[PDB]
Amino acid sequence: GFKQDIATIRGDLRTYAQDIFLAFLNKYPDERRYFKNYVGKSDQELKSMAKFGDHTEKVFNLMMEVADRATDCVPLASDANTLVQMKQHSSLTTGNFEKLFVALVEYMRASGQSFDSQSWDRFGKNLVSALSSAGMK
Amino acid sequence: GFKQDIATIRGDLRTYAQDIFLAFLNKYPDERRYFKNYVGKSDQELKSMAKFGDHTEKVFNLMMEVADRATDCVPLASDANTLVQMKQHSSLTTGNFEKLFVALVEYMRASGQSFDSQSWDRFGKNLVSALSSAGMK
Ligand code: HEM
Ligand code: HEM
Ligand SMILES: Oc1ccc(F)cc1
Repeated sequence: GFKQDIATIRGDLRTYAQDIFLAFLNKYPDERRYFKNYVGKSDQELKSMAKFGDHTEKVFNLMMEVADRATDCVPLASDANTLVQMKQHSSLTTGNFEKLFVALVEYMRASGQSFDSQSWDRFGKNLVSALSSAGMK
Repeated sequence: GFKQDIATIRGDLRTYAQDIFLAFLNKYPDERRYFKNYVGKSDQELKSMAKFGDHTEKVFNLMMEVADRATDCVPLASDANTLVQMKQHSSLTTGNFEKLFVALVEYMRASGQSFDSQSWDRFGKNLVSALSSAGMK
């Protein structure tokens, strides 16, 4: 289930984080706009850029904490507030998050690993709703 | 073969019962709602709950009894009836059992141990047929 999935991802975090984020950027190429020095680079080029690995790990470290802190895939309001208020997220709207989670769920369904993809879909919806309540456009 | 597999499973019943049951829940996450005390728990979390170990072993002990009593992987009519009329199984349909056996067979095929997975598939199908003939929806 969802709780087990958090442990699965945490068990090989850097790999899942990079693979899911690349799935995101490749599925929504327009989204790469938000990521300066990621433009014009293949997957392998990105995976050799120390900054890409470091930042994507930090993203998924936090995402797993938000997931772990959730009840029935509904995140804490405080976690949503943090995601809205972070300076790094000043240019984002909830559509950006919707996209990330569509890609994540797709990645999970396509994988050999047994994820509860439906729970992740709900988590992404509930996170988006929480972002909206916290004031993201 | 099938009779040897019953011995393999019985020799380490705790471990196989937990393994296979978790494989079932993780493959079919919607099945977890039948086990309310297991909601929101990872695999390793479940393994430190007394009732999880006790329940799962009692399930697999009965399953192995039914398997041992079968002839050519066809269970007794009285055993199928027992499983249909159990108070704990009132809400169940044969689909729930079909799913358990799909998970069990998948687990056997993925394992490093030499199971007669086709016999288990036949047993599951014959058990489903026998549940149906015993009136399960
Ligand atoms: C639940 C989902 C998300 C979480 C938990 C999260 C978390 C984080 C964290 C921890 C950082 C800091 C990374 C660091 O400094 O090393 C970060 C930065 C950033 N995030 Fe998010 N993020 C999420 C979703 C998104 C989405 C959907 C987008 C845009 C499509 C986005 C865009 C950015 C940008 C532009 C930065 C700064 C640039 C960079 O780190 O290279 N984030 N995020
Ligand atoms: C051949 C397969 C099965 C056997 C031998 C079996 C056997 C058992 C046994 C012996 C118990 C009582 C455990 C105890 O004494 O505490 C039990 C309980 C229960 N069973 Fe089954 N079962 C089977 C399949 C299923 C399936 C497929 C489901 C649902 C998907 C299910 C749902 C339940 C539930 C909800 C309980 C009560 C909850 C619990 O004991 O924790 N069973 N089963
Ligand atoms: O540096 C990053 C990497 C991934 C992400 F989602 C946000 C910032």
